[PDB]
Amino acid sequence: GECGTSALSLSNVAGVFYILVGGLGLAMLVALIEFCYKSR
Amino acid sequence: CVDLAAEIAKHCGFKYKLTIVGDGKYGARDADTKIWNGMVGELVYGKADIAIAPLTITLVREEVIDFSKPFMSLGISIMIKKPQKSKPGVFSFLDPLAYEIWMCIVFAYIGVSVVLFLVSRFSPESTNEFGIFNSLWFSLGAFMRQGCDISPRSLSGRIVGGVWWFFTLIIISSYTANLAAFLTVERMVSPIESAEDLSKQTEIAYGTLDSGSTKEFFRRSKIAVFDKMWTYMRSAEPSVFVRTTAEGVARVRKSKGKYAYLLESTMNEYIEQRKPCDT
Amino acid sequence: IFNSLWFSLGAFMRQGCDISPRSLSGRIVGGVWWFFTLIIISSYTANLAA
Amino acid sequence: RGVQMLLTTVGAFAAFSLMTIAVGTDYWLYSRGVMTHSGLWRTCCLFKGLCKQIDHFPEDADYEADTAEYFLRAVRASSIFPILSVILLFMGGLCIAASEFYKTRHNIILSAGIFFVSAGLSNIIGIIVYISANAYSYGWSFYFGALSFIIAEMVGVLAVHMFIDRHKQLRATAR
Repeated sequence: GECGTSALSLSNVAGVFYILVGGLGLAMLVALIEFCYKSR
Repeated sequence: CVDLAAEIAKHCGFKYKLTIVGDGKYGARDADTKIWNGMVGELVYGKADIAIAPLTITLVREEVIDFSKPFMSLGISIMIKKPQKSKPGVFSFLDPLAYEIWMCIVFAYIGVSVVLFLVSRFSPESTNEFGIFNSLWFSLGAFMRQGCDISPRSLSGRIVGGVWWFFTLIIISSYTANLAAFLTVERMVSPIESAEDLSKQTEIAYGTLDSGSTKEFFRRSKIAVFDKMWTYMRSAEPSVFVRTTAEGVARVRKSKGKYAYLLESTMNEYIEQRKPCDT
Repeated sequence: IFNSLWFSLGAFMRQGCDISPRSLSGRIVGGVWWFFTLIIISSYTANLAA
Repeated sequence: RGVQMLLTTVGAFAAFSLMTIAVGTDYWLYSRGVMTHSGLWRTCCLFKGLCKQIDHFPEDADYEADTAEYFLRAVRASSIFPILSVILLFMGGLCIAASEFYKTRHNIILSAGIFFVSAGLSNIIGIIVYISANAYSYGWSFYFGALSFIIAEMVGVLAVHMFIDRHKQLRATAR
């Protein structure tokens, strides 16, 4: 036959960032306008 | 063999002489000629009086001369190259994930901290995160399992920090996970280490020395695996055979792990105790 | 209601909380809820490695 | 006092030019296919000494299962997020230099501060996109890009801090 471990997480979790981390800013953004809502 | 022979002359009381054979070979019967070479050529052809050397005793060698009782028992052994991975120091700590990952963690760290502070100071009388320092501190203490000290009250603060736990869980738990499974398997498994394994592979070549009893053993073997090994060695390209043992030494050393060498236990363990301690 | 729900999420995740019940009854709620957290996220973290 | 203006401007030109240079070269330095460097658009060898359009997000040997190659690889392509950081920073310095005169005590400084910090977020997120899609050493101007994002973040801290300072002056003198 010609056809016949301790892995190191590198970029699998990267997804977790580039959506959830994004939501971070989102949580502020509308809120910020929400803020200037009341002051308005 | 010098000291041994000296003791033999001591217990036998005579004059002797140390003589290296010309060809530097064990001795083999040239087929189609019935002619023995090497040290066997020395004794068989009456040119030497006795042989005291690392000489393998085989039936065919018995068939032509006499032998004493063997003094050192041994067997066939397999020599390869070895990967030497140094046990790291400080880096043993940050081992599991990656360093660039950590840099990104610093990034999201300072980012989240800052944004939270914007959640504090904007929209004017003061709250607890009124200062950048305390907010950063909150980010740290949340990242670790250490407790909270200042609970964000604003809905925006609460939601951002919420996301921040939705991060710390995965990241830290993942750390303990890979470190756990990483320090539980310390037995460094070799790529391939066996004879039948060498028969079941084709990447790493392997051969033996010429004019040696080893080659005789393989050519006379009837073991299926060994028959196949002979079948490959006899016709592999180029010749898997060498003229000197050190030739096999530097050959395997310079093979980048692609050539294995067969040899008896004695020489193998001897060179294994020698510099550069690389095989 | 908002602060309570926040105690809910923050309770679940590994983080603690500053406020804590004292109703001599809701202490049971927080209790059983913790005892749920341990098995759930403990099982999860144990699983993550492989 | 004016220290806010100083740190503000030096942050503007600092992180701005630093982000530009980050767009230039020295984003990934490693063995090519043979060693070379690349800045997410075109790699340049050491044949040797020339360059070639390297941001070929598609490569003609793959499977492209479902919205993985297309969406993600395309996202990393054309370097959208870091360019978003470029535009947003441009609005940063432009709107601060606008905040110089035409007083408008409250709205402007806060606004440019927000879009400026969030701009930093765009920068870091973009870096995440890059390191992600690339699946050995990094380019130096890459570190210049990250450091640009950081100094930007501090500049935003001083910004909002100055804004709430202005609030302190107004509400203070209000009584």
